[PDB]
Amino acid sequence: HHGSDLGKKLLEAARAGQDDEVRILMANGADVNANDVYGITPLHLAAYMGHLEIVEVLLKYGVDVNASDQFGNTPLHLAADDGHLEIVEVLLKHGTDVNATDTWGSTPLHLAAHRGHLEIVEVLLKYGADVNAQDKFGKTAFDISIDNGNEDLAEILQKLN
Amino acid sequence: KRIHIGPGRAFYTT
Repeated sequence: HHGSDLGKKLLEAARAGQDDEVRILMANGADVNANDVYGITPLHLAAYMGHLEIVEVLLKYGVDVNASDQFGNTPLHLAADDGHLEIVEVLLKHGTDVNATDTWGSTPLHLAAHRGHLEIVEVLLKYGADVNAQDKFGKTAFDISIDNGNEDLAEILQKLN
Repeated sequence: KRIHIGPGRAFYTT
């Protein structure tokens, strides 16, 4: 997934949010699962940065939506982290593992709870997010919401205990 | 500045 000139260009185009360039690179055979030395792929970058159209293009080309970088981050983690609701929605509709864990034990639900992303929490729950999953520090999404004083978010996760 | 809540975030902004 390295050594290809087009793969490096695809990573750069995703990182820079250059929609047309991503499209043309994929139309001309670029590796949809290209990655850098950290295991970071174009989908990871587009998901973290909020490039929805680029996410959709990569999905159309059969990208591995469950790819993890060397830190255990999946695209769903990163979109939940930075608050990109529409990206969260399209990834889940394409079958991403809703309960994947990074190297700190966080699922995407934990990250959305840290951030207070209410609508993202609701979509993750709709797709089967595990409210009982504990991170490496024993905390559930509910525990996080209580620690951060997010009364709105605790209102939802309370009902599911 | 941004507060990171997961690992490796520095490598997403180079």
